[PDB]
Amino acid sequence: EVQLVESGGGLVQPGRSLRLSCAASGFTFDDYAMHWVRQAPGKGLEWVSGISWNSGSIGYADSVKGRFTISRDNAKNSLYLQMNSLRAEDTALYYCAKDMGYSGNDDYYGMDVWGQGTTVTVSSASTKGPSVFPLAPSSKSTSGGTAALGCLVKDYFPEPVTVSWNSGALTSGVHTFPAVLQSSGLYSLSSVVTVPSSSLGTQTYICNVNHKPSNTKVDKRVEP
Amino acid sequence: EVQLVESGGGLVQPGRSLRLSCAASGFTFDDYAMHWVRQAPGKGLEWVSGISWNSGSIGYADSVKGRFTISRDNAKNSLYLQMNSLRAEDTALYYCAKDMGYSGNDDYYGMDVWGQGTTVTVSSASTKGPSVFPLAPSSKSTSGGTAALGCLVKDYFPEPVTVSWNSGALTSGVHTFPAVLQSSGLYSLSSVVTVPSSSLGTQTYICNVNHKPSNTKVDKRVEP
Amino acid sequence: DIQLTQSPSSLSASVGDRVTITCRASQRISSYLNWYQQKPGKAPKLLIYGAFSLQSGVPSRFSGSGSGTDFTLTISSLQPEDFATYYCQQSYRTLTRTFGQGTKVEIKRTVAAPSVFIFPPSDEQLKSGTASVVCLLNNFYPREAKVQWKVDNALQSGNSQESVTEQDSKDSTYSLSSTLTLSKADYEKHKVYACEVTHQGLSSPVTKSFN
Amino acid sequence: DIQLTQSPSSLSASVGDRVTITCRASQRISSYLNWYQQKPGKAPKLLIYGAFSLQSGVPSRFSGSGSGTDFTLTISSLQPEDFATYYCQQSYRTLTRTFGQGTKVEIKRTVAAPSVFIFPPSDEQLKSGTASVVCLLNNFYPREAKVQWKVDNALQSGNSQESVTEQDSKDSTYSLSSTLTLSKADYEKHKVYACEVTHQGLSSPVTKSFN
Repeated sequence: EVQLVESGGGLVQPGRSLRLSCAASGFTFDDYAMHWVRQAPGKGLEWVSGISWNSGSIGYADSVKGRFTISRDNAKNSLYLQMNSLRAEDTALYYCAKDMGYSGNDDYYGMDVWGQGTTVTVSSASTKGPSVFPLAPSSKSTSGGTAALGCLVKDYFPEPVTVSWNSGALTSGVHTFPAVLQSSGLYSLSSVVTVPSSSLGTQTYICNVNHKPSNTKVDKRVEP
Repeated sequence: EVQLVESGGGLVQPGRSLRLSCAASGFTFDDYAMHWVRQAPGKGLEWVSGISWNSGSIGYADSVKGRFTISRDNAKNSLYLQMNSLRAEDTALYYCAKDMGYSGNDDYYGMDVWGQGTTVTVSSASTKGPSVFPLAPSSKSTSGGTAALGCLVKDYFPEPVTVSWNSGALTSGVHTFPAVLQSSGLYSLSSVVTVPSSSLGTQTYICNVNHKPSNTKVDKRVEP
Repeated sequence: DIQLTQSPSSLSASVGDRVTITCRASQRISSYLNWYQQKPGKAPKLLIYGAFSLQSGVPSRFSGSGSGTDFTLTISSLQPEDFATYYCQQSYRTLTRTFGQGTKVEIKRTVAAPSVFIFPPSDEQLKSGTASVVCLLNNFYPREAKVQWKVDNALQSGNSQESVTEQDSKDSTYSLSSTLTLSKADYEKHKVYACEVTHQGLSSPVTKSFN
Repeated sequence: DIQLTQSPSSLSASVGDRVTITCRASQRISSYLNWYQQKPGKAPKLLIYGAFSLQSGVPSRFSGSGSGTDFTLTISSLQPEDFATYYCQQSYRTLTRTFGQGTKVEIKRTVAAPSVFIFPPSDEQLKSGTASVVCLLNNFYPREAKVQWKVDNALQSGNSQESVTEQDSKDSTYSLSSTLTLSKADYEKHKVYACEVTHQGLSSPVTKSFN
């Protein structure tokens, strides 16, 4: 019944603003204080901003103090966050949360309800699609150690790249790694699947990368 | 009965201001001139500023002439010092002192009442906690010369680091040194205890580093 | 600016074991600490508030305690569902709530060496003016695996990146992929490549190489 | 700008002895000079004011005097409690009061050589990317000890720090800590490290080393 629903997000360049919002349902919106919290990949929770009931008090984190503005609309039961002059350092998941109390001055309680945070990425890059560079197995030296074959997915900007083998037919022995951001602003991902070395000369292995944002699908063969 | 009580102090960044105050008790405050004196570690006493009774005349040391302001509130029995544009060179203990006379032009008088100076530190550094590294005894070459073992506490910012051995059980033969400020802005101290070499294999030795300012405690065992 | 200190990294424990997470502030912030739990892909949830008050819907397995300025979260008997990252937060009586980085609970397993594979650069990459070689560690239990790159029998660093998968749901293992980036011209000038793997499950370091 | 000059450093005396401390201005400032006494961890206390007037609560042991253009502080019989740092002050008949550099009184004792120890870098320190060596002097009486560092039988300077303790309350001795700091990258370039100790209580320089 009680839930918070976030809206907004997307991929933007630095020097631009982005507005986030959160809808309240299942509870009275104006009986509680509201907060925004963000979490970057590999990092813990970081508080961003918050506001008390009837806007008695407003606070901001030092890192965004001169850039972010928080406001509320009780009539529409909604919370808003205006982020101006975004920087690459502001890349994170952004969540809205409901405080147990109606004021930040109450140090006995924590946050009661968390919503489903959205993704905000700040980078000077276009939504470039991935390229695939297949990694042949070292069948000459690993034949008795089980054969490991893989591929690299490179030079793509957006996060949500789907990688599978043999069009999803091959999931067993598959190890797909988290993408790592390059200094170019583009991501690079690796994927390897382990198979019996005897299968190398009988089974064709295809690295399949599906990237919706660029309408791009890349099929590469991986062989000794 | 008669005393001066200093208030204020702490860590600030270069270019920032800090305000000090002094409360007078046990004597008439508006019947005497007041002075501020500071003492850096390893240094003698340096006069900073002073004010005559009724604020008839004010003087400043050349080094702070354009930066510091002195003022008093006779009724509230307190003296104030406003320090602007603080620099690393201004790090010192700051003492509140009371002139024997009311006039600032009487050379027959000295300063008869002194308070307990506060600590003002100026540095571009955070309150970084210490790292601890053991110093093993040279038991292979000093076995007939009595054994000396110790540890180092390095790369911490706050001054007041307390070190003891075996949770205070070992105080005899213990030599603790004053910390030396590094060019990094961080402090480093050493602590060594001299013990019988025959006891090295029978008694476990641990140095306890208590970093009160950051609530950090490190227990480091020292072995041959 | 007062930051919170949490457990150094993570706690390795089996199901039915005892898990304790401790947090302390560098300076006094408040009389009470709030504890939160987070799972991957999910928003964090509150378990304990007011130091000792358990949130409704939360099982008795989680119990607040502490000593001096050190706050503790105790799990009396660890369950399969209790493997999560836990966070410590204090309000400081202001809207500007302060969060820690959190403590992770890992599944305890017997330590064993990784399988090691090397993946030399493809022809398509060299034709593109670049080269990339990957060192792979499969099915090892510890998270803290170490891989070093060597070229022409010289140690290299600062030109490579590490990516590691989440602990496996069935085998409770990790997989590591270390990538070394070279230009076409700089790749070609070298004669031999090698990769050195150091691991807690190894009695000795293993080196692989190619030309 | 008229500065006050006191005795070059410190005086050495036993209890029951007589201690004379002098202070002179480069130019006449006033007809009066004040004296202050300071003990470690304590605020300065007024001892004598107006050149000749003893402050209330101060023992008669302290007597003001002078000669020529110089002022003198005399302690007729030194007591265990009279060991302190002393300062001279003049006002220029204005608010801008000045102090001398200060002088110290130390406990008299016979000359004795330091015990010398050398401490090689730890592994935890080397793993941190740095290295340092500590040369320790224990239980020596003369303050003016000299320690120099050599690496691979070569003299080094500008890369070391020194810290000296206060005179011991029971043995009336001093301890000295000298630390040589090196980067790991440079530390590994050398094979032998040593410190040399020169002291008045030694018939010859003492050398300690490690490999």
